[PDB]
Amino acid sequence: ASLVGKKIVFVTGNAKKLEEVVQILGDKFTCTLVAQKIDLPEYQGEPDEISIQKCQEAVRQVQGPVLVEDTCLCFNALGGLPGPYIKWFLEKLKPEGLHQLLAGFEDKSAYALCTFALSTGDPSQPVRLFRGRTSGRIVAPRGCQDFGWDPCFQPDGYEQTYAEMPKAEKNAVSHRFRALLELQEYFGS
Amino acid sequence: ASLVGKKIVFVTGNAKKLEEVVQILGDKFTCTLVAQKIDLPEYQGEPDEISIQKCQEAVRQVQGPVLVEDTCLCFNALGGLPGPYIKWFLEKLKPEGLHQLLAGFEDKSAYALCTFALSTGDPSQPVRLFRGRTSGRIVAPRGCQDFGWDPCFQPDGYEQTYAEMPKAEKNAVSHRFRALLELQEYFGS
Repeated sequence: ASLVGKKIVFVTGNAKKLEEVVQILGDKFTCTLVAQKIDLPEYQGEPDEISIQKCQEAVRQVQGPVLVEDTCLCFNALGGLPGPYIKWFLEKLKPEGLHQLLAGFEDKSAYALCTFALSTGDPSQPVRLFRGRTSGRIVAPRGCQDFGWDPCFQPDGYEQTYAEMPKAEKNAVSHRFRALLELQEYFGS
Repeated sequence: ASLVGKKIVFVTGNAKKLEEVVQILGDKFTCTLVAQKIDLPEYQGEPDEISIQKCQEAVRQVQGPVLVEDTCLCFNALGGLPGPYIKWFLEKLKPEGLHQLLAGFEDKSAYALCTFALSTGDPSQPVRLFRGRTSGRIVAPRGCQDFGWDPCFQPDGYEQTYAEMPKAEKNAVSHRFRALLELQEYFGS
């Protein structure tokens, strides 16, 4: 504290994901975000535990301010699973199969979760977590299928899946945007 | 090479699990197995990758010969999932729910997997993997439910679930026993 005039390492291999984050954190002010691709283990655990383990491991490599991001897709009928294991289930099952997974359960409700984890680089100081969450339903897939699990997720309050949605409207209801919004509300402190 | 007259650290918190392994590796000879409870991260990945990452991390703490064990329960309709994430799915779903997960799939076939990973402690030398596998089917649960996911797994060639099975018969078809059998067939080399 504070990271003003310090360079914060955001771990990503995607400059646009970084650009995305810069823009939407807004101008204010002086915390300087650089993209570094760091190989980190992927951990099992609850969503909060994974982000913290991940952030702590980023910190021992970087030894400086670091930011990391995770996403989960949580089916309520499965107690929040696949959750942090969603990548594996998507790869194996496809959006069709993710929907088929819930065939024996009446409750198709689900939420998407984005978690950012931030450390100052000082290990004595705790990792700080910033989340955003979007409630919704798992559905038979609709929309463009290059979109990850977006085709099977219909946010509440909409007739469109994430994948059908035009990007503007998706930005409004997005688990990612919510989390970043919590990032600013921190910032300055 | 070799670990003869060296003490091998097996990571477990269960002296009986250690005793189990000692007995069933047989007398032969001189590789000396001690139980140490080491806190290791739980990693995401393919089953082989997890065991190796785990074993390598055990090695940098122990800096000596180390043995580690993992189990997966793999549904074929889900491409081998839950696999290494089975603990989380069992906790959330229970054996009833693990069966209910396959309700939208005709294929109820599955296999149980046990993987042992062993290093000499020398990082230049590769982790060696020893597996055992038992093919079967996921079923509506039967037998004592304190048994983990055993009640929902019926091995092929039997009318009983792992949990219904008397321990003698389970030892014959066991993914764990198969893996350990591969441990000896190594031993001496």
